[PDB]
Amino acid sequence: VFSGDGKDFYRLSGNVLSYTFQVKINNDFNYEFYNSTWSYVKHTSTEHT
Amino acid sequence: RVLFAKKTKVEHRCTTNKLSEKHEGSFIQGAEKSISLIRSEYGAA
Ligand SMILES: *[C@@H]1O[C@H](CO)[C@@H](O)[C@H](O)[C@H]1NC(C)=O
Repeated sequence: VFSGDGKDFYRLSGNVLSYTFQVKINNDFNYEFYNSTWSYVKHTSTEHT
Repeated sequence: RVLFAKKTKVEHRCTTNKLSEKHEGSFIQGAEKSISLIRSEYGAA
């Protein structure tokens, strides 16, 4: 077998029907980011004289 | 007072009430994704 995307040479056999040198690679990504913030403040003041 | 007799009465009363409530906050969210394919192994970079 001719050198395709590999070593110097390779040897096939009769039972093996084919060898391929077509390099196809895929990929996928799913990234997320978030933030939830809460801030509650309460105050009271009463004076009696 | 009438004439000996003398009478005097003084009354004073005050009240005060105050309330202050404040709440401020922010929440942000952002998501980004990607997908790709490449049709030797060096090209995988
Ligand atoms: C708030 O959200 C920002 C958005 O990028 C993030 O960087 C930060 O770490 C978050 N803070 C938190 C969750 O306390």
